[PDB]
Amino acid sequence: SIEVNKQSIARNFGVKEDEVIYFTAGIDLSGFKVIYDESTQRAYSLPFGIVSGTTAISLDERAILTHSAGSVDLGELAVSREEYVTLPGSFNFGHTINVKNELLVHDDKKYRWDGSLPKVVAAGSTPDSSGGVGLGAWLSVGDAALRAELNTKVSDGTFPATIKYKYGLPSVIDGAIYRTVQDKLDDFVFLEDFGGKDDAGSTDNSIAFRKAFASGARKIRLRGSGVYGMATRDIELPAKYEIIGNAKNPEIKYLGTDTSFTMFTLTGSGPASNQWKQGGMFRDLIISSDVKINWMLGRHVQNLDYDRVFFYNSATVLNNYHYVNFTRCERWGSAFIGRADLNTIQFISESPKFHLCFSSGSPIDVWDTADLAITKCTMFAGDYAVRTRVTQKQVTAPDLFAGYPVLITCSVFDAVRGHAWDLEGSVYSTITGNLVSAGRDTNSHGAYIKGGRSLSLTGNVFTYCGNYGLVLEDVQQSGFVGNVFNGNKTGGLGTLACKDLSIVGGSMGTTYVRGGYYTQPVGYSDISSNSTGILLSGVAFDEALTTKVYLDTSITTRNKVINCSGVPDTIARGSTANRPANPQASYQYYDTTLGIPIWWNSVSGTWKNAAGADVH
Amino acid sequence: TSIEVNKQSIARNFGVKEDEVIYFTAGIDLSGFKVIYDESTQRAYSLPFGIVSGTTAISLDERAILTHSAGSVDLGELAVSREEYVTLPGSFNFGHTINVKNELLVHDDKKYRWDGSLPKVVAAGSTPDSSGGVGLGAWLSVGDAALRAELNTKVSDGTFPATIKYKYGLPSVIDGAIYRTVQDKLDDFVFLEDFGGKDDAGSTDNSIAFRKAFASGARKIRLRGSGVYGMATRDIELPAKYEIIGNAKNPEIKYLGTDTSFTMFTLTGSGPASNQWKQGGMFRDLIISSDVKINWMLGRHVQNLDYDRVFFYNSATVLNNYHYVNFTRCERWGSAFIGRADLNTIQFISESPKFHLCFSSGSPIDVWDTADLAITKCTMFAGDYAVRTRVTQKQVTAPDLFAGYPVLITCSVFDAVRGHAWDLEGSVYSTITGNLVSAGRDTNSHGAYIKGGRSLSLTGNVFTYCGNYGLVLEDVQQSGFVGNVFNGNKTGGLGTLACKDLSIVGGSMGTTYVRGGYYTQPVGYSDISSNSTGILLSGVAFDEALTTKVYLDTSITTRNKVINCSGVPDTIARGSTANRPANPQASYQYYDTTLGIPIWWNSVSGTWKNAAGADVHHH
Amino acid sequence: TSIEVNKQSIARNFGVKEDEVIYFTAGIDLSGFKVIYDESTQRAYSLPFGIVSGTTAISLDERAILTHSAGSVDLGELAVSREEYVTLPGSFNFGHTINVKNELLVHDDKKYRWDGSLPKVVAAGSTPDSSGGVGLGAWLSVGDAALRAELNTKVSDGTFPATIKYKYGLPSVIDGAIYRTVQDKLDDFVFLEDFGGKDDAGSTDNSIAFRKAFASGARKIRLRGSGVYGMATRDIELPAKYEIIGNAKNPEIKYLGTDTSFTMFTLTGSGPASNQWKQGGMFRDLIISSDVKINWMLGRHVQNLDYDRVFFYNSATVLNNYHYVNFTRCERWGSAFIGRADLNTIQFISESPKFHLCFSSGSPIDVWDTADLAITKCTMFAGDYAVRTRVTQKQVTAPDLFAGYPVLITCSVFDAVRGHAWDLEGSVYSTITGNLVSAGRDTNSHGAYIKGGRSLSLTGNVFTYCGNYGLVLEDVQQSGFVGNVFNGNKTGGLGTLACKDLSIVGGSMGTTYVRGGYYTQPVGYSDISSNSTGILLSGVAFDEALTTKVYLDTSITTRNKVINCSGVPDTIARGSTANRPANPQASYQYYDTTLGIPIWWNSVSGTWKNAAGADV
Ligand SMILES: [Cl-]
Ligand SMILES: [Cl-]
Ligand SMILES: [Cl-]
Ligand SMILES: [Cl-]
Ligand SMILES: [Cl-]
Ligand SMILES: [Cl-]
Ligand SMILES: [Mg+2]
Ligand code: NA
Ligand code: NA
Ligand code: NA
Repeated sequence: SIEVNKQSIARNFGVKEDEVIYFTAGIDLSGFKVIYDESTQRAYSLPFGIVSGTTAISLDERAILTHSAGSVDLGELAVSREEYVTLPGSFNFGHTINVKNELLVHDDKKYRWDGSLPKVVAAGSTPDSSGGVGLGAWLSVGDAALRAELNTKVSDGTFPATIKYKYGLPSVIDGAIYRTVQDKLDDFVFLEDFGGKDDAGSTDNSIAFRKAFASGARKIRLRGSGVYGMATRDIELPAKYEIIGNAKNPEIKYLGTDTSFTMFTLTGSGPASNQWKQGGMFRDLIISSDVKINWMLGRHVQNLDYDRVFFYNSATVLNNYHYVNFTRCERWGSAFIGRADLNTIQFISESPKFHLCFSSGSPIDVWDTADLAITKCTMFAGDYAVRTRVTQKQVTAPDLFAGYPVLITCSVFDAVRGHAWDLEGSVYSTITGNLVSAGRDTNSHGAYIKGGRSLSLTGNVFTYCGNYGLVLEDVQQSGFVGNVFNGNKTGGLGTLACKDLSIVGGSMGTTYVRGGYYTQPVGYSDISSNSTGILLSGVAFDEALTTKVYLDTSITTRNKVINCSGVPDTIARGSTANRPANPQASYQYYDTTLGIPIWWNSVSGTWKNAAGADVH
Repeated sequence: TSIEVNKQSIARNFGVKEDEVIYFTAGIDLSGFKVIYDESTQRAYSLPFGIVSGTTAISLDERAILTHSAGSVDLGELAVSREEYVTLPGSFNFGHTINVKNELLVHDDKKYRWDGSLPKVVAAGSTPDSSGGVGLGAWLSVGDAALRAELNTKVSDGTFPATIKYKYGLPSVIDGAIYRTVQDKLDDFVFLEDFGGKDDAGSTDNSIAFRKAFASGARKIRLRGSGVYGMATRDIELPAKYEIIGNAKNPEIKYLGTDTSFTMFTLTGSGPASNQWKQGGMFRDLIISSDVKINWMLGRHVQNLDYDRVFFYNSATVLNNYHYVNFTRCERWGSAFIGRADLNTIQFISESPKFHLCFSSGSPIDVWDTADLAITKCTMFAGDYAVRTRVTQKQVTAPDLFAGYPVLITCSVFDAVRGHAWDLEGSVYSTITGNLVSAGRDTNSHGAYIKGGRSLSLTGNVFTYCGNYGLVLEDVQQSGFVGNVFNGNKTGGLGTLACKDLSIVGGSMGTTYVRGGYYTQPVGYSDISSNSTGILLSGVAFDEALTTKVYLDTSITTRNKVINCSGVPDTIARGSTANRPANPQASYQYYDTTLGIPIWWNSVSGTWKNAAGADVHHH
Repeated sequence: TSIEVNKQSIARNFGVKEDEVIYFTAGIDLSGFKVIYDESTQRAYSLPFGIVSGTTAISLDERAILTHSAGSVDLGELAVSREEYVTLPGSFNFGHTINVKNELLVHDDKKYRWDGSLPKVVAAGSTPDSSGGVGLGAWLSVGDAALRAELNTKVSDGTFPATIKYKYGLPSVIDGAIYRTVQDKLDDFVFLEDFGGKDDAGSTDNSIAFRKAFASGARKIRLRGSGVYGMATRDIELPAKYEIIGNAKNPEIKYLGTDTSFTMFTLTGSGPASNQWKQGGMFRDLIISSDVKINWMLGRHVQNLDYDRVFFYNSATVLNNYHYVNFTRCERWGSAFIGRADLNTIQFISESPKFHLCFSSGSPIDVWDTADLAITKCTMFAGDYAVRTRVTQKQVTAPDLFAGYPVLITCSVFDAVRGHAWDLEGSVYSTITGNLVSAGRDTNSHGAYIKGGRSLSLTGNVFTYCGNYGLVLEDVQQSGFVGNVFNGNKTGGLGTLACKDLSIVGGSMGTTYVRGGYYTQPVGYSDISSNSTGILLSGVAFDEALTTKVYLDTSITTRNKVINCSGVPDTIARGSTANRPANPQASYQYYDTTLGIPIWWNSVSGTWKNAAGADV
């Protein structure tokens, strides 16, 4: 019966029986709310835009209702009103869609087709394999689909890029732009983002660094407070890295037993300045190893920084390096090794600098390096503190000597087993205001300069050293003013084969201050009596010193003492044959052949005695 | 039976039994049934649970309120609770009346119900917002299309982060941790990118991004990129206490134009007094660059500025009336520091620009009217000069004799500078200690030149391979020069012009022929124009091969005197009988060139005697 | 028939054709039909697609399990997959029995289906959580109301960030990047605000926020705000290796009360030994302040503390038994540093407080029993004094003669201090180089005062316009003073009291009348009480206008001796026969005032000779 069918259709759409009609080519649609196609057995809501007299024309399988007025897609209107038919079966069985309001199930979720009809779906299809999802293709419909899509997006990583973010909302801030939460979160990189974990050896964080750097990331932070094990050697750093610890809590640590293991490399492409790789910063972290390693190897590099780094058994090795700063670092069993033989052009490295560092058992060993500078540092114990060497050495006339400057200022060197300073090839150096107490364990000088030229060593204190406080060997044309040499085992200041040095002011002796000293037996000694041009002026010697000065001050040596306490001013004296050849006017000479003083008279051009008589 | 057929199709619709559907009729017992039908309205509604036997139907209105024996029930309300709805034929656009709570009206392919009082009339061309809004007591959206559109809107319009509650550490419960929003937590940091910044090499004007970020109240601003942030709008005023942080020295803030008068940033106090100086801030870990030479920052009436790990390229820093500025771990290429004080109309002095651990190439430091410039542990290479000081007000009035200010230069290296490494005018109370200077070769200039100096100390420096003298002092007085080395300079080691009361002690002069460069220095110390007085040389170790070790007039009236300088005569007391000193110290020894003998002043006899103790003739 | 009619009604509901609906009857061929009807339960169900011809029906139970000749199918499960549901009468609160997977039961205007064993009896008064829970195998929410409510709860209850998966760089696929959660990524950083901190000027007690933040294990804590964070609970103990980071020096951590005994933070080791010292941390980029004077931090038994770009106001730092502490780029206003060591019951010493690039006004540095205080590149203005050192344990036993410690003061400026710039007691091995001092004018005090000094060097400093002497040395021995300038001081340049064996070399004294302030200095160098010995002046350039250049007893027994100081006579060896030196070097020259002649020593004969060679 048509009446009962119209009636149950009315119940479905929530309308009145009076308001339903069968499509019939020639009816006045006006007034009806729902139309029924008896051929397809589908019902459709009618557009509110229906005027009396508009009569049917043709109603097709696509539910396109052609009437007198114009035409209407009843399927499209049905989607608009969320009035759907869920087809039997599924994408897997396949089916054909003819109307915009037909749904097809895939995996317990429904889809409608937004493209051209009819749409045939072959058996074994999925929405993706049959047009994909989007405007003009498959669009998901309904509860199950929305739930799955939300669960999937939240759980698969895609959600943060779909959330728009703007700084300061809900406040409207002039100039703030829309970004995504993904973008904003990506403003920072932690090692953890690349699988890093401070789990004390379970994770190989070497690979996390490698991957992080390969992504283009440069500034990498450590979240943890524990030990990040490193197990793959020779990770190459990118130019201008910055690795940031969590407030000096976490360690980047090698936990193995291979002393050849190296954590990181930094490598330029060749020896010239345009080939040096730009370094970066390590800060606020511990670099450590249970065995001694060279933790980083830099070759052909410039502008490296380490700030607030704690190094444990981890030596830094650089070869052909240019400007490196260690600031506020703590170095335990962790040497600095600088070389330049890879610089095949000039055979030089430049400016390793240490500021506000503390070191224990951590020597600084630089060869063929210009302008090593150490300022406001404390170095404790170790075999030695500072060593310099020159491996070129062999000069060609008119050059007479090869070497480089160090600058060492207001630093403390204490309880070093050997020399605090073992400086070979020191040229134009300035060494000012330091405290040195070293060498006791090996009966070594506190400081030893072998091969020095044109340098200044000013205002330093050498105390309680294992031999001399300071020994100068093969040093020329250099100044030593205001230095104190106290309580040293064998002597204060010693020279060997030096030439043209000034030793001015300061003081030598023993002051017996609580905390350690020897009774120093010698002040200044030219130990092998073979220096010339050594000038001592104004030095305050402790009267109790057994030997204040040992120095040959005979007339041809050019060695001379003036106003040094407990030592006479050098007197020109000698035999008649050793009278000077070109004396200044009124020159006074004590003639040991005659046993009298004599004076050079420049007008007569003769030596005379005190009574005015010519001698000779 | 048509009633029965209708009852049946309704039972199918609700999933109930056929006999559980009842028509409304006044008086009928409602117990047991599940669904009631209104024959007038032609609507069905689920009945509420628990209608006990005896309850009889009384009335049912167009709003689907059912009245019965034991009370009443809003069947529209019940239907909403069970998500049992009717979608009316219209839309908000054609207009409709809403009579019951479970009727839905379509707006833009989405459904809404009315949560207000009923009936609800809706004129054509209405919307949920125009007809009472959306929320409790008004329109509430219902169903799939609505929820999908609202979620899409929410997620895409920026409001979502503020709705997500966040607490640090969850799901762990951390004592003291508070609830915030994701929005809040994300806003804890500001990147230039948040205000439109982009390192796209000139497409974006990042000057505006800085201006907008600062105006928001942001102070600490980070750069995310590794490329070039182009700057195209001049004179962006910095707030007090900014911090601009680059991405590990990778990105550049760069001027790409051709106007050499462009300036990126200004920092400007409100006047010249200390409580009016604007508090500066920090630039760190980045490159400040320009293709043409510019003054990239101009500070006027400012205090407490820091630059740390900044690489400057063609970018000069210009400050006028400034107080305490630090450059630390900077790399300065073609990038001058220019300090002035004429805007300080109170004292006309600026204070304490300080450089530490810097490397400079072609980047002079040029300060006028500035007290306590300090350079420590720095390297300066090339350039026209490295350090220049000047005093504008060379205007003193007696009893004042001189005007100037101190510099402190310590353990720094100045190398291959084309002119003077140090060009110091008006240098007073300065300390210059432990430095290396090799400068002036390209222009035949002194390594260092002090013109107008008072009461200063220059100690333990090395001047080597300089283009004229290592160091020249002109109009310097009451100053000490101890332990300095002067090696292999073109013309001489140390020179004086019109100086007074200087001590030159120790150190050494000569040439040591070290591989890397030197001249054969022909002169040690020279009083170049023979017009200085009170110049005291003591204990200086001269290379014997020096042609002229000392050039100095040591006659009695000059007060110039030499003692223990190798290869140089000591200044001896000597002269004619007429020139015997008038008030000699006790036992004074004088070589009398008239007599050709030494004589001694005896303070007891009050006479000059020879060595035999006889008085010499003396009127 | 009514069966025909019911089938038609059902067909409309499912959107199928009338002949595609079938009643379950045992034995029927099921193929071809789309919907089946159970006439007993009066429920309809979609049939699964593709039942093959000849598949005959066996049974259909109250669970809607359809058993047939080829197998069985759960039509309830299929209904769920197609979102074809029945909403039961009633609710969880009234109770019900669930028999089929596609039955829904309402609770709180939301629907649930049962995913567990059927049937499921729900007792009256139930809720989903009370009647089995929500999740797989239990209750599962269905539909619009439920989903809306669940979305609102999940965003608002704090659990959402941990549910959102995150990976760095998406949608780009970055090798090595791992999945984390948004919660994890946000938790990478800690602000004080996360623990309730607020810069609301006293309303919030931020002391407690810090306590809670550190108790969580967090170490690096950031301040978001630019205002005042009030602190109201005293003695918050810092963890080891904290880092507190201000917002670019804008915010203040401030005490707003009136109790001068209030202390913000403590850092406390477990005892005096090196393995018991607590590792400190960093404060940076912030203001520490109080309206009344307080000791804002108290450190006891501590090592490795840093303060960088901190502005201190009325806030003294007090450390007792401390080892290595750095203040860099700090501004100190009315904010003393107080260093002590009496809590070190082992050695009674503290070590290496260091100041670099600091500015201070009215903020003295007062350290007792402390080795190696170092001040470099600093400026100190005003205050009662700038730098003070003291020794508590002054008494010594033979062979010790003296107790004290080094200070290192380099290239720093001390100006307009009311009393002494430097008040140094027990100064041993100190190096004081390249400083500028102008102090004491307000109290007629010396610019610098060293009382008890040994084996130290003071080089290349300038002392100008001080309130008495530029520098006074009292009880100083075996020390060097080279290249210093003493200008324009009220009473004198350099003074000594009870000293022994000092060298004073070069530099200059006088007044240069430079605009900006000076006195007319009346005295150069003075041995003020005429009781020092072994004082050696060499090469000092004195202003000719000085009224008294040198005040010093240079008689033969005092070992005091002047050479080449302008305007001062050179010291001549002279005196009575009784005071002739015993056994001096050969040809030593002495003016014998008893005989009124010079005489020369002949070492071999052990006799004095006159200039004619005769014994005297
Ligand atoms: Cl990062
Ligand atoms: Cl690699
Ligand atoms: Cl003569
Ligand atoms: Cl602006
Ligand atoms: Cl006499
Ligand atoms: Cl606590
Ligand atoms: Mg129906
Ligand atoms: Na290796
Ligand atoms: Na307290
Ligand atoms: Na007295």
